[PDB]
Amino acid sequence: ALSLYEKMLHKGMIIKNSNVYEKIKEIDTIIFNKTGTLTYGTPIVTQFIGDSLSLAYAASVEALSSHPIAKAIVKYAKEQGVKILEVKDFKEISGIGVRGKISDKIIEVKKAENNNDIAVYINGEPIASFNISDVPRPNLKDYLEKLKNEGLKIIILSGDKEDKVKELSKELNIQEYYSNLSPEDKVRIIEKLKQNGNKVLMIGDGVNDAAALALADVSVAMGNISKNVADIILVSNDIGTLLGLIKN
Ligand SMILES: C[C@H](OP(=O)(O)OP(=O)(O)OP(=O)(O)OC[C@H]1O[C@@H](n2cnc3c(N)ncnc32)[C@H](O)[C@@H]1O)c1ccccc1[N+](=O)[O-]
Repeated sequence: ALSLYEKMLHKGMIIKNSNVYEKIKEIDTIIFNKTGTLTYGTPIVTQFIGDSLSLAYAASVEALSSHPIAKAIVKYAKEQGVKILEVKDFKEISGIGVRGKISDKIIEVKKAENNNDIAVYINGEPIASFNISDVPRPNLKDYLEKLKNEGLKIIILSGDKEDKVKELSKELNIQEYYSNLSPEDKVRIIEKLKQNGNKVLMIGDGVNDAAALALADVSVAMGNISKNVADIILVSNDIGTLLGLIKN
């Protein structure tokens, strides 16, 4: 025989406190933080509008960053045959975009307004754009089974726009989702849910959900260290494990 700790570990789960076992039997609500749980959390370019010079200019600035956006753009550009050019006065204004200088021209890359995600400026003039997406995880949910495993209420939280969340949502038979949320919004939703009856299990990663996870009745964090908050760490990185955990 092994400890119950040893048995959970063998299954793909690290139990950060032995008190979680009794706590889960009471759970009535499952909340997914979209990015990194229902998706791989890996951005990919789905469309570029502009010509090959603009593409080279934007790529050559993004190369000096480590942002996941930067890496995707640079990856796409080399696949199109772009050669990376020498940049100066680089600057990555955290939380907005990036910038640099080439052949006397000033190049900025940042968030775009209407129907695109990212925009490229040359000396103040907008001349090209990108659309960027995540990838949904292979399997899917016998989410019915989740809605069978008990009478479980299921909810999706996302920072993305209404039609990207709604698409994924309808894709998977989940009618309750909230789009466009700030980190502080998610905290407000969890507080209201607890304040009127519900016992909440929440799955997230390590980003704009640290505070939300700390507030839930039972927290689950992805393996992708000192995972601080969570009751349970899914080293498996496979959502099927806990899916199995739910039923007990
Ligand atoms: C990262 C991503 O999206 P996210 O999570 O929303 O972005 P975030 O990590 O919160 O970045 P912040 O909130 O610090 O930057 C604010 C805004 O300035 C722009 N921006 C920021 N940095 C840059 C840059 N180096 N170059 C161009 N634009 C930028 C950019 O438009 C950004 O929205 C992502 C990550 C994982 C999976 C899937 C995806 N995905 O989107 O598919």
